[PDB]
Amino acid sequence: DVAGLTPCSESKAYNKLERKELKTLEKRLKKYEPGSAPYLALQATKERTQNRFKNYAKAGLLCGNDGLPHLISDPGLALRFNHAGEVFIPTFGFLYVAGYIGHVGRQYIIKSKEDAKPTDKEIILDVPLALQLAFQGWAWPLAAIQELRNGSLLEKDENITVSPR
Amino acid sequence: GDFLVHHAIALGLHTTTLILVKGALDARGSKLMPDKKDFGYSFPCDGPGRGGTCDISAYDAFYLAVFWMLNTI
Amino acid sequence: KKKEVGPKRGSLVKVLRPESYWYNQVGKVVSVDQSGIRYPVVVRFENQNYAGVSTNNYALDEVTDPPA
Amino acid sequence: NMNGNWLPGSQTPAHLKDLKMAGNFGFDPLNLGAEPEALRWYQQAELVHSRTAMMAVAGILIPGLFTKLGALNVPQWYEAGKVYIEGEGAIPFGTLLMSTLFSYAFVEGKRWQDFRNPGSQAEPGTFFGLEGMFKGTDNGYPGGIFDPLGYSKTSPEKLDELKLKEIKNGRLAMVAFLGFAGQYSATGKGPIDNLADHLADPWHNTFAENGVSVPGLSAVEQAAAS
Amino acid sequence: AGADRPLWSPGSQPPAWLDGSLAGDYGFDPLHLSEEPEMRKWMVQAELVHARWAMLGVAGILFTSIAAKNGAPFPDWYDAGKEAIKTSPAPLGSLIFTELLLFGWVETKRLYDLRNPGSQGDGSFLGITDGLKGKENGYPGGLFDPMGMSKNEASFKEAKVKEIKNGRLAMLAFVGFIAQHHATHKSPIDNLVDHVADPFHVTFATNGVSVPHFTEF
Amino acid sequence: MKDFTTYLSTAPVVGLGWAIFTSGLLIEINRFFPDPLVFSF
Ligand code: CLA
Ligand code: CLA
Ligand code: CLA
Ligand SMILES: CC(/C=C/C=C(C)/C=C/[C@@]12O[C@]1(C)C[C@@H](O)CC2(C)C)=C\C=C\C=C(C)\C=C\C=C(C)\C=C\[C@@]12O[C@]1(C)C[C@@H](O)CC2(C)C
Ligand SMILES: CC(/C=C/C=C(C)/C=C/[C@@]12O[C@]1(C)C[C@@H](O)CC2(C)C)=C\C=C\C=C(C)\C=C\C=C(C)\C=C\[C@@]12O[C@]1(C)C[C@@H](O)CC2(C)C
Ligand SMILES: CCCCCCCCCCCCO[C@H]1O[C@H](CO)[C@@H](O[C@H]2O[C@H](CO)[C@@H](O)[C@H](O)[C@H]2O)[C@H](O)[C@H]1O
Repeated sequence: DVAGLTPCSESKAYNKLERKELKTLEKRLKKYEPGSAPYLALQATKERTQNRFKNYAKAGLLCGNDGLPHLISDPGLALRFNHAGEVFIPTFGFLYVAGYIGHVGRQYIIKSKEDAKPTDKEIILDVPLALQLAFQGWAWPLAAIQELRNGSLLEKDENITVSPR
Repeated sequence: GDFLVHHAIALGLHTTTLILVKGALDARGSKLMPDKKDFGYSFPCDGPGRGGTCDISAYDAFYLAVFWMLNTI
Repeated sequence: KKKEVGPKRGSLVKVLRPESYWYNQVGKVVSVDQSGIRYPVVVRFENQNYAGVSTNNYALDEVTDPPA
Repeated sequence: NMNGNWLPGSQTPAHLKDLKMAGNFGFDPLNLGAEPEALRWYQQAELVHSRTAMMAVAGILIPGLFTKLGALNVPQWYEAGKVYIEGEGAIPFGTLLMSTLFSYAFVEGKRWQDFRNPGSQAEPGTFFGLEGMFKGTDNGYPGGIFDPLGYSKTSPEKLDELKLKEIKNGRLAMVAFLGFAGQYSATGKGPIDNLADHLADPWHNTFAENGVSVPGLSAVEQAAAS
Repeated sequence: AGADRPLWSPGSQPPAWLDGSLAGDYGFDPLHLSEEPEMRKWMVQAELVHARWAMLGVAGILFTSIAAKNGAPFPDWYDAGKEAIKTSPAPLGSLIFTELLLFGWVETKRLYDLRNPGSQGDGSFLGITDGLKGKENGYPGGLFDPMGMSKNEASFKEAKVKEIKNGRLAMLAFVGFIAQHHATHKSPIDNLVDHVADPFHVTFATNGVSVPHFTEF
Repeated sequence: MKDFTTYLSTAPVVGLGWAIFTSGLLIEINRFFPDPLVFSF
């Protein structure tokens, strides 16, 4: 009941939206014979709509004055009101995947800059090396913070090209 | 929707600020144009040399940021 | 002249010229002029500039050993 | 040398090939233990997580086995905290949580201080005159009152054998506790009940028979049975 | 075993990487696969395991179909899995994952013997050193060869040639099984007795499939 | 073959392969888990 938002299970406009979608799906369904492929496709669409409307309920979702679900944003408020999985956990998973991609790219750049003509390796990928680094990045945050600790993650400003003042 | 449009406003402010401070900080020099202080504030370009140098002055950065400010407002 | 005017040929050098494209960058010494010109140290770089060139002439005071 | 190979025919990492380490099997495909100090921190973390694992697994299994036999009447691990909170002389959950968390803060601050500087807890006149026995022997093996029976005061080969046994039962306890959590989340019953179900009906009771562990397997079973 | 050997087509030029040393080397590679030696040994291992499973499956299918024709209550090779899991004490799901569990060990050992030859026979698996050592690339021997007729080089070579030829014939047999079961919806032995009953009429052109009929005139 | 393998080792081919793999993974996830919005089991 936070932010003046009713839960989707106890909401009123949520049910109106569900009935409206089921009504237009049934209106589209009534134009076809029961033993037809469009009938089966529309029945599958109606079943998916009902399952989505049921699964959006009984999960702590809140909607305000329109039946459209709202996402609780602040952690702590989301943690104490069963809304952590709305945005708190998805950004944790996204940060994991984004750090995976960044660490794999960093490892490929560092390992490809060692050999002669690194631009050829950049534009013609070493597929076994890329796949080896792809399956070795499952522990990207530990490795990243350890390179931060030993200083190999950062480059000294004396060795970095600097625009004139 | 109010939160989404406020975040879009924040995007507009941040991008216009980015253009304006890129123009201001690189006004007197840059990697492409180290001697930008000797060419004044409002000069067209340096020609097609070094890959192309159009809209390199801080005045042109301001003139792009006018578009971005118009979009933000 | 005793020894040489500039650094060892083929050795890595770091460019201290601020207006140069390769400021704080490492290049290889191709040749050092012994005549006494203003910029005798010829440095070749792996990464080309916006003009597409990769070699330049620098004086003695704008080249140092690369830090490690 | 090395105790054994986790994957025969695979290239052993260089940092683990010549390493004289207790319980080493070259299982670093991600090369996390490349640095020696990072290897020391990972070794200490493995030791603490292992001791965690065996303490929790023993507390889950032995009272659970006693209750299965009928000698004890304690509940299973997934509701014991719930019933203990609802006791008639029950300390509140927050009080116990913060008190034993503060006690952990004390021991773990001591552990961090003796890791970042070995033997630094033996500073004289610090802990009631008992600080002279707080000096650690090796990485993750403090000794002293942590080993009052003196079982580690033996031959070095016996010490390495004991360390290998400790880390092997520790890793077995990690996978055991992970299995406890996973198959309680899947089946919804105790670990002894799951063992009894696997013993009575091995084919019908497994991880693959339920759609929680592997989604979509029940649909394939229904399609095959149709 | 090379040079003037019978090729896949007379007058063809054999590839440089196909010198006839391998079993069944007829110089047949339009797509230039197995050019690299590592990819060549990968292809040899893949062909060998596909061949062995092809002859195993084809022999099982033929045995079941022959017994079904003779009178044993055996279903067709197609849709046999349904009645199999109907009568199996082991349900599906557990069965496939059980097969994967006792298959992963053998597949891991095969893969790391292919990548590292002789590395399996080091006593790591229950103290087995002389056994589990690959005599050739895709030919382990040892515990998989209890009777030692592969000690002679000539016998080993002719056995390799016979194995790869029967394996390729088994690939063709499995493809034929799938094709004429999709065309006739009958057992392969049923197709065989139909072909030997009326050879001049019962063929691939009279099943209503394969050759389409549009005008019927 | 190795010339063809280096051709597939070029950036657009591996980019197409990655795009196909990621699109197929996301599409099969969305098909077998219809309309995911709330992280619950
Ligand atoms: C459908 C889901 C979805 C999609 C498609 C995107 C798409 C995108 N996100 Mg977003 N994001 C999402 C959900 C999603 N996001 C959610 C749910 C959260 C949590 C609330 C975030 C939080 C987030 C952040 C914080 C950032 C992005 C960024 C990006 C963009 C580039 C990512 C990148 O560079 O490649 C993958 C990543 C790399 C190649 C380099 C790794 C860099 C990552 C961000 C660092 C991760 C480790 C870091 C130390 C953790 C702290 C982060 C720091 C901001 C505090 C891209 C347009 C980035 C962006 O736009 O930058 C301009 C960015 O900084 N996203
Ligand atoms: C994997 C390589 C890699 C890494 C580690 C970084 C890291 C960074 N970039 Mg860069 N970037 C990259 C590739 C990379 N970038 C590419 C390919 C482009 C061209 C599109 C850019 C364009 C770019 C801009 C324009 C900006 C950054 C910025 C940043 C910083 C913010 C973090 C972030 O996610 O930005 C967001 C990054 C992106 C949205 C770029 C994503 C591009 C693709 C989708 C990722 C490529 C992954 C690569 C193919 C993986 C190779 C693996 C290998 C095995 C094949 C950070 C230092 C920002 C900055 O300066 O912050 C301080 C900034 O303004 N980057
Ligand atoms: C950047 C903004 C943004 C954000 C945050 C989202 C987020 C979302 N949208 Mg939207 N969308 C966007 C942009 C965005 N989209 C755009 C630009 C378009 C137009 C092209 C759409 C069009 C669109 C449609 C039409 C639909 C969505 C849907 C969704 C949901 C997808 C969730 C999902 O697939 O399950 C979660 C999926 C995952 C977590 C993927 C798993 C990946 C991890 C890494 C695991 C990897 C798999 C595997 C285990 C890895 C190991 C194996 C591997 C080695 C092979 C989510 C709420 C769908 C929905 O349900 O809406 C609510 C839907 O119907 N969106
Ligand atoms: C401490 C611990 C658990 C402690 C649990 C406790 C106290 C729970 C409390 C209770 O239950 C009791 C006791 C009794 C109940 O009445 C009450 C409750 C409240 C329910 C687990 C550690 C558990 C630790 C685990 C499982 C660690 C696993 C680590 C793995 C798998 C690492 C693998 C790898 O790192 C390698 C080795 C090499 C890399 O290259 C690759 C990867 C894969 C990264
Ligand atoms: C046909 C085949 C492979 C054909 C490959 C060809 C033509 C390749 C040609 C080329 O490469 C060359 C030469 C050279 C290149 O330059 C060009 C190309 C063109 C690329 C493999 C079959 C391979 C066939 C195999 C492995 C068959 C396995 C069968 C099994 C396991 C059976 C199991 C059963 O389950 C069933 C199905 C049903 C149950 O009733 C019974 C049981 C027994 C349970
Ligand atoms: C690319 C990787 C994709 C994921 C791995 C491969 C696919 C594995 C199977 C995925 C689907 C398994 O199905 C599992 O989730 C479905 C998601 O709607 C749910 O499906 C079940 O409930 C739905 C309503 O909620 C009904 O419409 C379905 O008819 C019913 O089967 C069940 O929880 C379970 O059947």
